[PDB]
Amino acid sequence: XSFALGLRKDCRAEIVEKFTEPGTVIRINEVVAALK
Amino acid sequence: NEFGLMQPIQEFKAFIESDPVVHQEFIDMFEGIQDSPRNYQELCNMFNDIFRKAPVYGDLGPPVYMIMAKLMNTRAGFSAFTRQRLNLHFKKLFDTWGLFLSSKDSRNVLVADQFDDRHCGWLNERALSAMVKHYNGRAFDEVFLCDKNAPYYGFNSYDDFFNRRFRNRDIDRPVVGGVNNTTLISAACESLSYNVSYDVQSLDTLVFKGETYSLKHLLNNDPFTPQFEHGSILQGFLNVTAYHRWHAPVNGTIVKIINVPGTYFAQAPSTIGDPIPDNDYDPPPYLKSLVYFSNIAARQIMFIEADNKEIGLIFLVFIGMTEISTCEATVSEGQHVNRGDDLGMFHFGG
Repeated sequence: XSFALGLRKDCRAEIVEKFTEPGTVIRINEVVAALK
Repeated sequence: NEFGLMQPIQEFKAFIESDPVVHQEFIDMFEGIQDSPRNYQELCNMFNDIFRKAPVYGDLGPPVYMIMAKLMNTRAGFSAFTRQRLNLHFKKLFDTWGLFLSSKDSRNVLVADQFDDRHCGWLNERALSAMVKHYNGRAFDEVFLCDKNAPYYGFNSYDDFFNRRFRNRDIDRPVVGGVNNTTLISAACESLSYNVSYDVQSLDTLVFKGETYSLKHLLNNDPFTPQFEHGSILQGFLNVTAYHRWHAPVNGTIVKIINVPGTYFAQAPSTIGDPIPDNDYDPPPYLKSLVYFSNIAARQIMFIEADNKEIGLIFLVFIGMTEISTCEATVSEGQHVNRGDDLGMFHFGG
């Protein structure tokens, strides 16, 4: 296995919504958070 | 060694017997009518065979998890598995096991042979097809660096195969947006999403309360911890079928790497006694505990400073599970990484 990415509150980069559903495929290097 | 238990297991056994409380915990966890292992002596004997062999394809989890799952699912098991003295011994067992897994004799599972009706080697089409399921119709030898015309696909060991590299990441796993876009944070691992938590916090104790993240625990009371209060965490799970290397989530500088001794076999207390599925779909108790044991498991914490000051300081936590708990960084503090660069990898080991 498991990994965790942690972001600060000040950080305005936001987790991509589709990853809030468990079981969604995470392709290594794809975007999991972005600044608006 | 040829005759008797490997000395590390023998010391493991003697430690169990040297503490009345630990010894009784290793009796109580086996309670009820059992199959093998029926007691802690059978468990040790069974470790003695597993640690001389490489894993095969076919079970839901790696070989030690398979035989520990029923013990984990007890109050007495969870109690023994959350003593640091016992977990030091597990580290040594799995570290010793990793030695064999890095030797050339671990390649005997890098074959197409079907060992029985439930198991086969990693070069059998059934295994090959499982490992490329998220690669858009491309084959294992196209996605991964290997020699499909060489014995063992050219791999030197089970660990060499477990940590295979992408042959052309820019084809199969692009750094979406390009390394030069500093507004995007890449996934550090090939995985399935497991959880996302917003407005994360710290807990005084890790019981009830939702079995959630506790920042002060997960980050081992790091001084940076307060900066991450009220933040967010995304957690993923890496299957048997998954690439096991780490990639850099941002362009940035490695600030701090911390390796934390932890547990190997601890599941969430609210799961103890839940049925362990015999199908391949429904999650077993330990696999419902990833958020819980992220606080206490053998892990590596990596703080990175993103070149983009609007992203800034982030943390990665690489979390072990049972015998796959070695977290190897291949980057150094003060090193600058570009998003997508090798950051490290998981190994079988402690």
